[PDB]
Amino acid sequence: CSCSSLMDKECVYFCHLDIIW
Repeated sequence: CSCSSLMDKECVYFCHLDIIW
């Protein structure tokens, strides 16, 4: 879990945020 900005969208799914492909 570590993205540039936690508010991003797909970069946010990488931190375990229910990725919705």
